[PDB]
Amino acid sequence: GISRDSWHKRYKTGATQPVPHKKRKFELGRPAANTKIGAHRVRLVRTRGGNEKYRALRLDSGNFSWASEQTTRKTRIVDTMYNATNNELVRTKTLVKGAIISVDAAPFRQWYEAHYALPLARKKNAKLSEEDNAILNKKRSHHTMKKYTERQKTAAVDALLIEQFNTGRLLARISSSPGQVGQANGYILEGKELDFYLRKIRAKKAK
Amino acid sequence: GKPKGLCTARKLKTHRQEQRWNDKRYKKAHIGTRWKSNPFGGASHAKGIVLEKIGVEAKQPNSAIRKCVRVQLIKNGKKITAFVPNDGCLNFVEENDEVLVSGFGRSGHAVGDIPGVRFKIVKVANTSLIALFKGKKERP
Amino acid sequence: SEQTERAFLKQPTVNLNNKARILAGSKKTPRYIREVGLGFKAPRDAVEGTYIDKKCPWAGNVPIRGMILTGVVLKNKMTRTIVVRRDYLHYIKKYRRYEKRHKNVPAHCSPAFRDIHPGDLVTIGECRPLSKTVRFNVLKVNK
Amino acid sequence: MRGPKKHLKRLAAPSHWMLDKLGGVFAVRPNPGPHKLRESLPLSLFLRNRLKYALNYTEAKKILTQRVVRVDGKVRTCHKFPTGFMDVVAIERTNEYFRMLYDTKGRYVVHRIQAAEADFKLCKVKSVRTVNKGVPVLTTTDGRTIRYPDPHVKVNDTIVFNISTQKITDSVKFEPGNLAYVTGGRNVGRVGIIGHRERLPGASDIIHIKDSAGHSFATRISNVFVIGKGNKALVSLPTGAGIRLSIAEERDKRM
RNA sequence: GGAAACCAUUUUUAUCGCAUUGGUUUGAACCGGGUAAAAGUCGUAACAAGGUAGCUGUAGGUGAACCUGCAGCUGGAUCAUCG
RNA sequence: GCUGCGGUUAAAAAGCUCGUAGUUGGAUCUAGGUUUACCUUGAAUAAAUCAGAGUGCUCAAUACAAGCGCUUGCUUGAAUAGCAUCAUGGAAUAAUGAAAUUAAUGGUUAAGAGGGACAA
RNA sequence: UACCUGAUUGAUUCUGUCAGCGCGAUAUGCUCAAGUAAAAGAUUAAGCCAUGCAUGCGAUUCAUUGAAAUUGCGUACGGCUCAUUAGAGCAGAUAUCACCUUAUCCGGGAUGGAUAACUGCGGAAAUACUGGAGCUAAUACAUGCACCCCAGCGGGGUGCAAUUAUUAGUGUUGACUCUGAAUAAAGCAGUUUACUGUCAGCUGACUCUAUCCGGAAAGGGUGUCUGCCCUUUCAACUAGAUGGUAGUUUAUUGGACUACCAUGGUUGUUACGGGUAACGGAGAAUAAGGGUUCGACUCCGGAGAGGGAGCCUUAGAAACGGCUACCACGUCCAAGGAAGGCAGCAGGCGCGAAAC
Repeated sequence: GISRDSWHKRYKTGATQPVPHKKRKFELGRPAANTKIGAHRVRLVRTRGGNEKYRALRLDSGNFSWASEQTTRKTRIVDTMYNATNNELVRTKTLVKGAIISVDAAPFRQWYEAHYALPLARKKNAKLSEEDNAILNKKRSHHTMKKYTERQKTAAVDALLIEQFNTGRLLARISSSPGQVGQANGYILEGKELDFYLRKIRAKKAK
Repeated sequence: GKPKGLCTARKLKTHRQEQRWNDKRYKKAHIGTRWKSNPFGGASHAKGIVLEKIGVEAKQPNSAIRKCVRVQLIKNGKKITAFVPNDGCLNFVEENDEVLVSGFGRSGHAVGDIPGVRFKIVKVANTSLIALFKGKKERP
Repeated sequence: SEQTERAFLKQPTVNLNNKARILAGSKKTPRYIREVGLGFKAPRDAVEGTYIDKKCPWAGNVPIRGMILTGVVLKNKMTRTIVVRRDYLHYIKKYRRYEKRHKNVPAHCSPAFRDIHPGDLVTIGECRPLSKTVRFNVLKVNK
Repeated sequence: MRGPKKHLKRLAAPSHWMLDKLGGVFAVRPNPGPHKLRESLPLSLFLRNRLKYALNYTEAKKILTQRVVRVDGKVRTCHKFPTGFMDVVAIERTNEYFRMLYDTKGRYVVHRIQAAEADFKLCKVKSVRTVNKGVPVLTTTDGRTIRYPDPHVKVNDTIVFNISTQKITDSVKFEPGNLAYVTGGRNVGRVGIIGHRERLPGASDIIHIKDSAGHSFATRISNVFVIGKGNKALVSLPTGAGIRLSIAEERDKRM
């Protein structure tokens, strides 16, 4: 069927090459996963050596990573925003490695407050809900407050990240290959790369 | 004179290969049409059927009529003339007869005073012509 | 400048966003040099530089192993890749004389070796299949 | 072929086994394991040719089923087991003990030994690394991996391995001044004292070795096995003491 | 929750049709070349200054060999001829 | 026909010249009292065949056997040689590179090679 | 044994071939006292095949020692042939810090329900075809039996492997994004012996089966450098073509494929095209030296199983003594259907000079 053979091409000089043999099993290819956004769907595929791969067809949750804070929380992929390879992929909502998508902010906000006992650019006129208070205003002994005080020492957050957290939809880049590892684990954009891709996205939506 | 430099191997080899084609033996053995032109197709022996018998005026200064037979090879259907050795052996060859034929000896060239005849009969009707001449056997 | 394409490029094995560095305000982006070895001393443009190239010996993910050849650069028209010419002599026993032969070895030319022109000698190290025809990386410019 | 191979033709079999040309179409293929195909011997070949213990291979398999033979102290019933170099073979019923050794020619010879000899064997250090849980290990050229070895043990060094105790007794170093065996090359079966080491960075390095007779020859590391310290050999060598006789010398010895 | 038939679609794609193209072989009225063949017809072209010296290139003509014009060569029938 | 052919008349010198690729290229650097190319020696180099020791399978092709004591045994032979890569040494031969606070500061000669100038 | 001899002339010396002369391969004539080794349908028709065989053997035994059946294992080895094939394939050296693995080695890791034989009911002309019904077994099927976070009283997590992101540097290699130590998640389906016969004296010791991780070994996929037939009545060739970036696929790298982009890449040091009565090598014949020719064939590597293509199972196949479809050609039919692949051994027809 689908083959990755080097023959069937033209030689470096432009000559036709002979076909050395009939198509071999060890040089096969498989149809693209072409994963989309929707209810979790992953298939097992038996591969060479008895190993097995996870081909994602539809993914909604991403076990995303925040690099600076060194945290890893399960958020939900919301929408595709920009793709360098082709824009048909962003139009069709394909989750491919290096694709730029939008994720929720609630899980990372919850972790941030539960770990730093401080607000994350919370709303300037809305009282924290009961679940938020259950982790923000909680009261425990000073021996337990000491660790939180130590963790507060290094807790400033960048303006661009704060604005994304304000909108509630964070920009992220997929770092995994859903057609190979079945998961859409990506990382949250921050800093120079975030600004570059935000400028690209703004330029396109202006275009 | 020929080149003699220490870095002229390409020129020497290419010139030798080019000039090998001007050699009768090399060209004859590597032309490519040898099989199509040679009635036996590169073999040493062949089988065929008799059509007619002829007498060929031997070349000067010899005076005689050599008794050959026109045969059709079974492998390819080509028409050839084959010589019937020994005395009074054409009698043992009748029209529409199966014969084994071989080369005359000079590798596709006529032999002796027989003009244009380069094959010779080695068996007729599955019998050895020498045996037929020597009386060791009879016509089947 | 370094980012001129559709995507954003970075070294995979550098955390551009570390809490300590970002808080201290450091703009010294660490750069990964893999110290090619085999007595090859990393060029200063490789050790300090700003270009990104996933195929560079010092700023990419291409180890150097196998065999190390020397040649004369023939053409530089592709993007970051050249054509090196190796010339040798072939001996024919029958004629006891030699003949001139040559082969072209297309090799990836890192932007570190910015001083590359048709004529300069170059050293090239074997690397894994890097394109349809590229399997060698420029390592040293003997000039 | 479509997969791995199970057979090994007589001609394609390594020459050091000395298998008679008109002696069948196949040669007993050594199975994968401690040693390599071209650097080992089948127990079936041992019992059929070296010791004449089996007139035929059916007899060899009959002897081998009786669980009378021990290799490394572990009773084996695989006539295709790769009994290779520095391998101990103890037939308890006959109380016979042998250790595999390389004849000067390079062939394997029936090296009879006593119980004290059979009680131990040597192993070269093929590598040293760190398995999970942070327990360092070493791997020998015969595949034996030993946990928690002495940190000073490094690549190409010899270690005495105790069959009875499965422990490393002594560690001989690969350094200038140690009796070293020579396993491969055209100097298979040659014993000599290590000398200078030509160090090639990206290729197998070269060693120089001089025997007791003074003759000097070099080789690659992979063929160099240390068999002792100073001049003493940690095991008994066959008749010849690791000396290559030239053909005239061999004839002279014959008459 | 698992699932068979079936439906749609994507891909690998045998196979069949025209169409183009490459290579090999081959019939053919008739029109020509070469060769061979003991004793066919016409002449005499060449070998002697071969009876117009021969030959090369070129052009024309004639039953045929060949003849003629122009320029060359000696492989000529002159190694030479008197200032 | 590289070793190793022939070209006046036997087959064979292009009508003649210019010219790119190719081939080939003058002499000259420690005589005395950095790169290459090349040569030497080693490393890595499946057998079977070829070359090559021994052995009365009755000889030999072959084969790789066998040969002594005496019974519960000892010794055996089944050898030896046969582009590219790497390294060591050699520095003739053939290419190739260097310079246009002190020191001799740094350019070989000018071919019975070649080019150009001048004279009449 | 570094060799020549006859033939152009009335005669001579040359040039030059023809012929003779030695070996070897294939075929064949005549003839052949008995014995020993011993090639043998390669050449053309990788043409077609009647008939027989060539792959079958621990757990589960209420049949009569072990039948039948279910599992497990193997059938990817071995054997045959040389059609295709001219940066294919092979040889030597060499990478795989770009990869995948059963068998064998070393280390670490006494739970329920259904199904056959068996009983019986049956269908079809015909298969190594099978549906129901009643059981009934399992190594089949299923189920598994010191640091981090909150709070230093106490609660949880941490096996291996693994996705992503991050931290420091317990070991190497020439060099590692390699291996170890950690940190945050989450699914992931993989694994940490409900196995057979047991024996010795509550204590022990086996044989066996199953089973993941790490390293070997063996095997394979790919990459690099050098060499390998003829042809110019083939001189220019190439458009996924050469490269860049982002992806997809794969075991992995890669224009392997996709999107965008650039105009590149080979060539008289012979590119490109064409031919081969071309599988490559180890080698064979001849043979002063230098060589010329060949090599289907017992070993190594490659390819194929009438021609193509696509797949299941698996550690391993694009398998064909496995399946699926098309084409060519057959076989049995009760005309509704069912089948086949000897370039395995032995034989048969054809083809042939040519092979049991």
